[PDB]
Amino acid sequence: MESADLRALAKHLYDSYIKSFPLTKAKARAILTGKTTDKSPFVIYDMNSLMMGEDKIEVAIRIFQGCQFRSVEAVQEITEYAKSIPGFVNLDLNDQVTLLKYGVHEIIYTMLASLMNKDGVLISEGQGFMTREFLKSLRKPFGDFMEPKFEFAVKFNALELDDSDLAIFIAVIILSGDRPGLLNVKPIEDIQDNLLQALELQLKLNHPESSQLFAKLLQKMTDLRQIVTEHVQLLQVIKKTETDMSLHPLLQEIYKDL
Amino acid sequence: MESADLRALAKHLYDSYIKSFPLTKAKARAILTGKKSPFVIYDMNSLMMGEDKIKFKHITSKEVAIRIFQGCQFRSVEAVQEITEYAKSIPGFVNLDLNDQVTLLKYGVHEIIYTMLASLMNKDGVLISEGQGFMTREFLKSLRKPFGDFMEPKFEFAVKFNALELDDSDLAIFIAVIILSGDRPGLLNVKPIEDIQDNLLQALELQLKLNHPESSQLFAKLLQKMTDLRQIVTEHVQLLQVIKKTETHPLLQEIYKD
Ligand SMILES: CNC(=O)c1cccc(COc2cc(C(=O)O)ccc2-c2nn(C(=O)c3c(Cl)cccc3C(F)(F)F)c3ccc(Cl)cc23)c1
Ligand SMILES: CNC(=O)c1cccc(COc2cc(C(=O)O)ccc2-c2nn(C(=O)c3c(Cl)cccc3C(F)(F)F)c3ccc(Cl)cc23)c1
Repeated sequence: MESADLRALAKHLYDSYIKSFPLTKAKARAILTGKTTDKSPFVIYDMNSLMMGEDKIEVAIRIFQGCQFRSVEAVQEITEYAKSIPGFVNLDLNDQVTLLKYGVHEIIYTMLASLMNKDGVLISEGQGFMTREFLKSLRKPFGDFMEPKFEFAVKFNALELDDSDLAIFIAVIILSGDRPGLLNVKPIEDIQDNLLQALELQLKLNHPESSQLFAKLLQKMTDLRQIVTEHVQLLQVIKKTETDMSLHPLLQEIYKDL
Repeated sequence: MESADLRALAKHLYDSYIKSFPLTKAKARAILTGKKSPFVIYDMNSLMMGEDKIKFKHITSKEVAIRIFQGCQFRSVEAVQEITEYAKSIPGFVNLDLNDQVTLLKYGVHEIIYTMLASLMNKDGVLISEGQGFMTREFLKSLRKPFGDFMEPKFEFAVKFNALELDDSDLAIFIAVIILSGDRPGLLNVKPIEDIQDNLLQALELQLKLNHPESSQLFAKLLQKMTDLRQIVTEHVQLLQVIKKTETHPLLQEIYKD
């Protein structure tokens, strides 16, 4: 509630976020813009360059399986970040699981934007860069499955948030009291109110020329709710066709109840 | 510096909101709570008496559930016109590209109807006919085949939304923010719609602080409710689709086309 206490919370969440996530937005921006000789990624834009890149760093399943592996690693990183949110580990254990169950996808998408520009996405911890054209041009259902992630990222990235903002935003998402099945909504909201207070002040101080960025950033939490919906309705269709494909037990369990 | 300008905008939207809308939330609350007693519809027989007393302009299907459905349609058509006239009083709206005016209303009316319908609802039923009637939630929820499940989500939303305890002066600004959404599909000139929405957001923010000083982060919680609004309108149109395909004058068809 007091200003020094809110800045204190912001520093705690940023320092923790740096510790939980291996590749920040600031390092990703440095790789994506370039002018550097040491951080230059190998670019995959077609089938042949994908074969060479595996020596350096079916095709559509192999790329899909690559996304699965990272999303599982991301859920692990998000779970570790979540534990550091003051108050989270003190909630009813069922609500802990329930907040994570519905929060990871909205967060995975948000942080996936940090790795993208309009032309592609960083992979292999930034050693690689796979183009948007190549992904969107994958066959049958997989092409249309990759592109909405880019469509979201382009719009989210125009807000020009940095990592210090995202650490607080990611926390507000996790601590949503409107998830289905929560047992005690009140203590989750009390945490979110503080986190929101912390976000508002962080955004006011860090982005003082950006009018009403707080309101605009909460409205992006709208776009995320719908985009996760589309994602799970498209993934369900894809498993019905690709009898081979299987999902990591961690992702499996999140999607069992959607 | 701009604070008085924002209170002026809040008063401008409040005075207009009273003129545009037949039954305010403050008048509806007095009816539902007790402080001219309305006619109560709880079942089939009392519905026939209510239409035989109150002149339901919409009655020419002999079935009960279709006749209630058709009553909601007729009132929604009136609300679209009420919202359309209120929109003209939002500073800057009439100066927009006529196509953008049409587009903002086309995509906004549903979220607004849902929002203001909450003003007429409590956990036990809904006001109709300018407050002269009161139709119970049990009766509506228990209508047959798809009609029961179509009525109830509106109550489930209203109960949660009304927990914020907004009054008409708050709602006048909130409604305006919705209309002026710069992300509607097909807008030709987004900038001045966002420029107006930024003003409206500032005015809502200060209004909510002055009017609700004990309610922490109510501004945030109110924006988070526009999440609930996009999703429930999505389900709503997918439910109308099932009702048009399973159930059923071309002129009447044409009036209700949207
Ligand atoms: C051989 N190819 C690769 O190694 C590779 C190719 C392209 C992209 C990537 C990185 O992909 C992500 C990274 C991160 C991260 O580094 O934090 C986070 C997310 C993705 C990513 N999830 N996702 C999904 O579909 C997905 C999502 Cl959103 C959420 C939950 C579950 C899944 C999935 F299980 F079903 F995959 C993507 C779709 C398209 C794109 Cl472009 C990226 C992703 C590696
Ligand atoms: C003779 N009157 C009746 O028979 C009757 C029976 C029950 C309720 C009502 C009032 O109904 C509304 C009033 C107002 C208002 O006074 O401001 C505003 C909205 C409704 C109302 N729209 N809606 C819809 O379905 C709907 C919605 Cl949400 C949005 C857009 C379009 C539609 C529709 F076009 F498709 F109808 C309802 C569903 C359930 C309930 Cl309980 C109320 C409503 C009158």
